[PDB]
Amino acid sequence: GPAWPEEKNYHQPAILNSSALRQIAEGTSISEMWQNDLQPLLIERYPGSPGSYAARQHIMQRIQRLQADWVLEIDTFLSQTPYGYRSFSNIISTLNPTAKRHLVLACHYDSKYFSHWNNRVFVGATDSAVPCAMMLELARALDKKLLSLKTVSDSKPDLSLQLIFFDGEEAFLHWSPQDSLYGSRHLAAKMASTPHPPGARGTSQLHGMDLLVLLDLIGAPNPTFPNFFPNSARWFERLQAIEHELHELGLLKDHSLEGRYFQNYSYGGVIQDDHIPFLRRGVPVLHLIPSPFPEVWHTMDDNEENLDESTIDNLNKILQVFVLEYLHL
Ligand SMILES: [Zn+2]
Ligand SMILES: [Zn+2]
Ligand SMILES: [Zn+2]
Ligand SMILES: [Zn+2]
Ligand SMILES: [Zn+2]
Repeated sequence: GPAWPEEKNYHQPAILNSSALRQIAEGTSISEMWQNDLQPLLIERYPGSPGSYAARQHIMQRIQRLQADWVLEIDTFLSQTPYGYRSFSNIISTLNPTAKRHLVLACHYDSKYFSHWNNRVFVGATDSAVPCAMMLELARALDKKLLSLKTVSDSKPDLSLQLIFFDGEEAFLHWSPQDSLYGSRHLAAKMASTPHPPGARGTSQLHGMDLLVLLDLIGAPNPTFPNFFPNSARWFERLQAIEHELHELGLLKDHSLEGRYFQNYSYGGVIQDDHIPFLRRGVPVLHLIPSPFPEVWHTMDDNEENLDESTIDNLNKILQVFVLEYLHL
């Protein structure tokens, strides 16, 4: 009904039991993600570079090989930058494009532009090659479950899944209102002015975004994710509960509840990131960015060598469980 944009306010998860939690933990592979999804992305890939094209092709190819009915769209646009007009390309991967509601996971796939120093190149391992690879691994690990979302004569889902890989999150020169968030600013405005579902008189694609889960700066040891917003606080609590359950079942590695990732801790300030253009239009956001930022932030040391594989593996399991429970799969 025309209250369908309010359904997100009443939506509850379908909780997984212990057996299912073990199955999900066993179904993801950090080493396969590392070799097949993460390492091809550990390249210079600022917007418009050859590496940006190679990264986009890799992301699309890894989604395209899956059995689930992903619809891939490239959102290419022109923007002014400190280096003049440039082209950018957001990547969107949607299951059930005409379903009214989607849970949305997102990160940025560009890497910040820097000069090279003594044969060193910035590859943004935490920022955000690892979030990209986590999203690809979730699509792979959950592929057989997500296949059941596919629209047939028997069933068409109200609620499905979408992935967004933003281009141009980073400033080209100096972080500023004109030099930042190129892809997310563009895509939020575009979705805000696109009727959804097709044929709708008065609702946009933005109204169908149940929840935007934004991964950024993930892969360093001991991350702490604050609970940022009152309208996603209850979903933050579900992340806490999932971390705690997986912990008690012995399904996490190198993990203590004293140093857990999702603490009883909120953050009143603003973190400027790709969620802001969505947040400012009323989309609920779960912002999975650590506070403080990793010490390697925007340095040449944000590389593969300094990633913490167990932390990523643990967060893969938590995120996959969260997504299945949200979608009732
Ligand atoms: Zn566009
Ligand atoms: Zn370069
Ligand atoms: Zn960054
Ligand atoms: Zn306990
Ligand atoms: Zn261990």
